[PDB]
Amino acid sequence: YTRTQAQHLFIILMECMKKKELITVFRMGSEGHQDIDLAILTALLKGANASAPDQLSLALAWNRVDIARSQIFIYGQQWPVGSLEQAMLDALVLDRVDFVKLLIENGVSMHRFLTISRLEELYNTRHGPSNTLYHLVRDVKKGNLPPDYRISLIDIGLVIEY
Amino acid sequence: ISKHTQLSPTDAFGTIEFQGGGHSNKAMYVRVSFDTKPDLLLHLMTKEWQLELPKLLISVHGGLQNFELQPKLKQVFGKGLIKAAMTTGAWIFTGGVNTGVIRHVGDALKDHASKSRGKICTIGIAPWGIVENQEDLIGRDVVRPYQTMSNPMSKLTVLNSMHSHFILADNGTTGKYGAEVKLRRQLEKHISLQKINTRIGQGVPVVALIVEGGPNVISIVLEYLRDTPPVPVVVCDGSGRASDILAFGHKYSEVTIQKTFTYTRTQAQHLFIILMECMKKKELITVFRMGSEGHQDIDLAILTALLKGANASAPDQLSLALAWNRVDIARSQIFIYGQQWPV
Repeated sequence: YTRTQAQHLFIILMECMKKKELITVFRMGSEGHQDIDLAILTALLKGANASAPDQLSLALAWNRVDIARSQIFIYGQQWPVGSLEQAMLDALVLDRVDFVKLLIENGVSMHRFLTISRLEELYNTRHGPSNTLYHLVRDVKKGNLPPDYRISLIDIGLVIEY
Repeated sequence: ISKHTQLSPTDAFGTIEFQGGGHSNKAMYVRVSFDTKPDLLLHLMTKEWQLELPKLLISVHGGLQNFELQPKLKQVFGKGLIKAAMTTGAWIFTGGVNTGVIRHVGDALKDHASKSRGKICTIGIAPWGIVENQEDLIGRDVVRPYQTMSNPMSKLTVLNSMHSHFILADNGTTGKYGAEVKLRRQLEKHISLQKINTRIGQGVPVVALIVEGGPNVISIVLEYLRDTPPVPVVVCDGSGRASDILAFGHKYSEVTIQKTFTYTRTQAQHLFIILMECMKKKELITVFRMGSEGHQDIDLAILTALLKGANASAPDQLSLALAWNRVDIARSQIFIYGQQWPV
């Protein structure tokens, strides 16, 4: 395939094979991960060599649930304190039902997670489908609403009462 | 020290509720000393918890290290155990703390409650000194929330959910096991002497299920096999532990140097004498292999162990199968070629 045995790329091939920690080969049915999409996605997780919160946030952004269920949530991942709460909040604002369900099933308690401040910030999020809350909160409070107004829980209570 | 502790009255019982688990489940609990008389505990379970006497007392033993079964094997084991404990009124004794085989039976319970009705009286006997939250359980006769999340560096363990009862045994220590083995064995001995509703004269049968195991598990198996009423023991081949050693020794029973796997104190220390004694009394041990032999179903394997292991007459087996409300067991195992039914 090259200029006889005189010319060879075997040394550089052995260097690449020395760096084989990141290469993820694929064989049709002879090994595990028979699916290309699983093979490509799992390469970015183990190849990142990052902490568990990074992998969870990435899988949350991709809107893939089975990837986080299978690769991330495994035996003794040693989740840092406060990471699961932030993951719950991020999955909550982005309208990811599967991730909320998975986090509830894996140790996160809704009674402890929810608080006044977190709900208050949850009511002013933007990373979701278009909603009709702002028109109601501008029609209930006064005739006019100043721009860039944080919707306090009293305003939402008045909206509910209306 | 030399067990110099205050024999104070109990101050922590009531009801717990697991928050953050897969499902919202409650479980009554009460902490008791290791020297509690088993009759009092049976009375507590009967009149103070509204539970009738069981028709089956499946006990589970295993190693305390959080091993992992190979896939497509824990599924059939869990389904068989669930079927055997659901179709017949059964009590499943277990360690209770979320470690080892207890985690697997908890997963098996969780993988049935989402598909079937009913309840399983999975009484758990766990040492009080190993619970990760020894506090937050002191409110007597009150509902106390409990968080199922645990940290690997906590040096303790969290009580497993889906265990819809609890019994806590304490001997003053903290962070050590071994304070409930005597309590569990005494409770099983007292239960097996109770009288079931049948008037022929048989007591509640007991069957010990062995998964994984350990060096002490061989000793407790020998203890089970040497009781005046012998207790049939069911093991599994696919565990890679003392149960796997028992399965390996089941073939070629009644080759010694093959026993060295660095699992004990070299070749200097060996439990081969005890293992060979247990293999000598292999009439009651009923091993299980996935598809390699007959009785591929765990529920069939457990139920058939109590029939042949009883060594009782045909009327006893028929009455037992009648009490369990299992028909195929009587059809296949009892009504067989020339049973010689008495007049």
